[PDB]
Amino acid sequence: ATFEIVNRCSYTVWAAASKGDAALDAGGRQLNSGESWTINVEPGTKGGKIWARTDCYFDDSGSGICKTGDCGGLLRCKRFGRPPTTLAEFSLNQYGKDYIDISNIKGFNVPMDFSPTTRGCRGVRCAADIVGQCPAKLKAPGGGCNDACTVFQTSEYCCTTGKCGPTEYSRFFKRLCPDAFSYVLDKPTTVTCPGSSNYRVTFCPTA
Repeated sequence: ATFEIVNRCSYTVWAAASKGDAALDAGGRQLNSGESWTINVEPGTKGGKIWARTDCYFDDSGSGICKTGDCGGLLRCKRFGRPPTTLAEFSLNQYGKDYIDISNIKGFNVPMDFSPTTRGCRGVRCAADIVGQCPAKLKAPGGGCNDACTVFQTSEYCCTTGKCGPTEYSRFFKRLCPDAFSYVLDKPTTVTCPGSSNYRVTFCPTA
């Protein structure tokens, strides 16, 4: 399946794509403002994610650091990135269908639209100014808006027992972006697409 990843932000981002234990495609690449990078993701990929990383420095071997979404200091991501990261999440060819969503469970760094480029389903979007409006206690000094689990490490925010409810913090992400997951047990905003759909992930889709 093809994912065209487009940076419409006015700043550079380093896109990242992983399924947690392996890179998807090359795993990461710089995208200056306006650039598009098309990756191929294997059919059957389960629990894949794409995100943006901000304010990165890499040396000539592809090692260094990002202020948000850093994946073990690598340009080419093999593992998930460090919060806060707005996440495009997808599982492809799961009994005939693809499933997509955007999640703020790991916080928010860059606004995102995640849409099919092929027929048969709708896109999802979390493009509100969550960083500018972020509650004081969730602000990441490194840049971005952390989720409450990352900041406070409780069973309630991390949904460790499987029994959590919404919280004042989750309701903040959910108010700004109703169409993304705000906590682990949020009412699902997952979209069912035809198996083998193709997609586009657009950073800063409205600015």
